[PDB]
Amino acid sequence: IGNKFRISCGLPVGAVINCADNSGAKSLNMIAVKNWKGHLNRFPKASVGDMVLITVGRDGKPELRRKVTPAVVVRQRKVWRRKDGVWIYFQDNAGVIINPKGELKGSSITGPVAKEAADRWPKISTTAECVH
Amino acid sequence: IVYEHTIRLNKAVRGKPSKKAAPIAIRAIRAQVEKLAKVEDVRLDPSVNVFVWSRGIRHVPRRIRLEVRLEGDDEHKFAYVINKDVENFKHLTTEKKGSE
Amino acid sequence: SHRKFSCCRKGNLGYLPRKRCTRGRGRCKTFPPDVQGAPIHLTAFLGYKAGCTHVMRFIDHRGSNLHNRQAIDQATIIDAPPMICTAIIGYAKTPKGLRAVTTVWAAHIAEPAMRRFYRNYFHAEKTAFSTYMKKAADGTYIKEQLGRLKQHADVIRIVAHTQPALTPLKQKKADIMEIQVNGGANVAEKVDYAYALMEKPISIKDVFSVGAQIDTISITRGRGFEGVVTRWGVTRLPRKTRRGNRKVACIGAWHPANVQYTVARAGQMGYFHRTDTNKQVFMIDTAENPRCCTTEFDLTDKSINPVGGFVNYGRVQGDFIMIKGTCPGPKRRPVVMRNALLPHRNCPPVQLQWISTASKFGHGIFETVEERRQFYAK
Amino acid sequence: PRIEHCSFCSKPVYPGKGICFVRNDSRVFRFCTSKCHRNFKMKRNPRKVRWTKTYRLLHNKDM
RNA sequence: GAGACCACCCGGCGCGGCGCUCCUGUACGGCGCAGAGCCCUGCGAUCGCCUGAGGGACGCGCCUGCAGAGCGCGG
RNA sequence: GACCGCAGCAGGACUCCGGGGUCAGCAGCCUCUAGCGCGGGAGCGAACGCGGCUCAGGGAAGUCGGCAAGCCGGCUCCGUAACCUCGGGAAAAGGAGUGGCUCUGACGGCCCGGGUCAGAACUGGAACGGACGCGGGGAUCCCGACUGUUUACUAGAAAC
Repeated sequence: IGNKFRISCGLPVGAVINCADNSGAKSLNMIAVKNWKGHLNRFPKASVGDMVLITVGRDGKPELRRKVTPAVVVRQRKVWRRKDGVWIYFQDNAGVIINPKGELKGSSITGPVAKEAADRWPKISTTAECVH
Repeated sequence: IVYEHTIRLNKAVRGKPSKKAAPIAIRAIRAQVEKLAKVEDVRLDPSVNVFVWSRGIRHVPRRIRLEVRLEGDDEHKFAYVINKDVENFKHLTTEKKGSE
Repeated sequence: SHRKFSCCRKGNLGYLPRKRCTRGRGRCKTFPPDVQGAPIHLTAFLGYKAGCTHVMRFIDHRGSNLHNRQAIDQATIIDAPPMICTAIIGYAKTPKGLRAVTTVWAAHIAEPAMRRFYRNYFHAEKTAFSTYMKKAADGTYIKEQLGRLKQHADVIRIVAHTQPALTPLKQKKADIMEIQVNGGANVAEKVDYAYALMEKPISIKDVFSVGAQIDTISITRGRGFEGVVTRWGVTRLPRKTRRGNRKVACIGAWHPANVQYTVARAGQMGYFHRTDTNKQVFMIDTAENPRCCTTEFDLTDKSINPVGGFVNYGRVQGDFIMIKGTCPGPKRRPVVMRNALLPHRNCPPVQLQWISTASKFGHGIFETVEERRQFYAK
Repeated sequence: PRIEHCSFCSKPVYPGKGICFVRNDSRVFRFCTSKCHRNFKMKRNPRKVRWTKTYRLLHNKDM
């Protein structure tokens, strides 16, 4: 929803990001990023607020694993620069499983969630406890 | 005519490999006296050599004060540089002790 | 065969040949379109890059997420010691192309401009415009020559000299630029306007206005002989490769039998004339004003000078122009600023909430010496 | 201008300078410099580094 | 500010001082009824004060000191 | 330091005597004695090489293959699985401690010796095998039981 200002992409493909929702998945492996055109040799990259195609890790509930699932990264360890000049980074890299339509697969989003993720996806914004 | 000048050897080895610091420092002392002396011949007392090598070939003192006399005759005027040990290198600048 | 996977060329062939700029300073080359209907305006002005800074800004860009929101941007201060006009050059439009039709020099040429003429002023004989000063002085000769320009010239230019005494650098010799005069109803009016500016100072405030966008021209920062990986952008090859990985691997096919000019080769990177474009003029002011860069929110006098001085540049005593972002060149390098040839249509309006006078030497937290003194107090 | 202080150093971060960390406790930790941040990430105590206002408070030099 | 060498750009330069600003993190030493304790006025890792100290700087501003523009070569 | 390889050839030559400190050490790392300054020097501090470091966030997605590098490691103390020819596996895995000072116990001989092992306090930017030395680990599959040996100089193997 809206237009996303470019933010530094800290999570390449092959990254494992934590789950911030009570879906029953603990670790999400980034298979790919939505809306990526490629250049020869360039792995797909992703940042806060970007939909990523993930697969649930073996630690996750059996129903969730063995299938590609869409999710949005909400926390990124790499620091990024907002237009106002704020440089912000998070303690961990985390994601919430969400359908491309925007339905969250989880009742609650635990922990802090980035402002950019919250503006782009409306359901994440209501659910998130804090938008720091 | 006894010139009294300080030289920062730390500034001399800036740009050169640490292993050859003290030899580079000695050359700088000859060259920087030549600019002050205005005569080419510079002879450094062995005391100047001991001071530059007090802390090894890599960590020459940051500053040294030298009292240089221009005694010479028959056109071969030479400068004899000695080492003056100073507690403070604070307000220290050229201090020529008279002339002739 | 074929590249198999499609990948673009690395580098712009337009920017070849990549040689150190032989021209001394960035040249204006082409000048803005005349228009033929505006208040007569000079189109360019030389500057010395002073430094870069942070500017808090309020954005009025409708349709953008930044609308009604604050932003911080890189600014680039270009020191602008006031220039003085020393001559007027007229150019006929000939079939071959614009060709000069004689220049009329000032009756009195300043020592900085004369210093440019010689390699060593002290050892030179100062024999410049010696018989010219006698031919003029009365000034009847100057008017007669100006009249020849009025009939034989279609493009009028003003020669101008920077005074480097009022700039922190050690250039001492002046820099001469032909600044074009544009917009007047007719060539006779243009040379009349030029005579009024002759032997008198020109300031950036007159040439460029806040909110306009200018094109900055200068020689780039020089890196010396660089490798293909840094110079053209190629990949560092696998680290299991003998004879090095910092080299383009294959520089051509069997045929053509010769290396093509397209292929990336190692050479000089840097010191290249480059023109940047449409950098908005955030603020034109003089450092003499104590409150020159003050804004309502800081409540401090806030002159342009950072605490501790600009880094690798000095006093910036006189007027300055601040441009959005960056301009080509290192600090202490001449940069020709020229009115934009193709300005960006949807540029926001510039309203600066805050400017940073915090020391750029190191990391600064105090924006005034008094402010740092107050913190350390005892 | 609007100003924030380091969560560790307690010196006013000037606008456009500094890095903000969002901790898992949902607490923003604003840091003036990389040094302000590195001391916190090594959990080195704020009250044993003298330049910090916390140690200035403990000495009672600045409180 | 430019560089393999050259060239380029600038020139009475530079050296080493002094302020300013910044980096690190509170200098030696002296003082204490600090100090776990031990033992004789002795010992002691440390801690507090003099001290956001001292030390350093290749960025700035200045000279306050020495200096610094070849009848060198060519035209 | 003169032998032998065409050389004043980072090539190869058998013995004997072997100090101090840190240490389990004849290890590494500095040193006493004794030797000694090696087919030359100056500058500059490009590319590129050759050795060496560091790198945000991710982490093998790189590659024929995790090649190379990185991790691990000393000591003490817990805690150790399947499997097994019952010997092993096993240092499995997986952890916790470690510095300096100030003490307090143990241990002999007949007031005199050892300096190792425990147990405390107290202190330090949230540090201690602070250099150095010094396994990454697990789950399998195929061959060959094993320690051995092998194409001087492109195969060290499942071959002998």
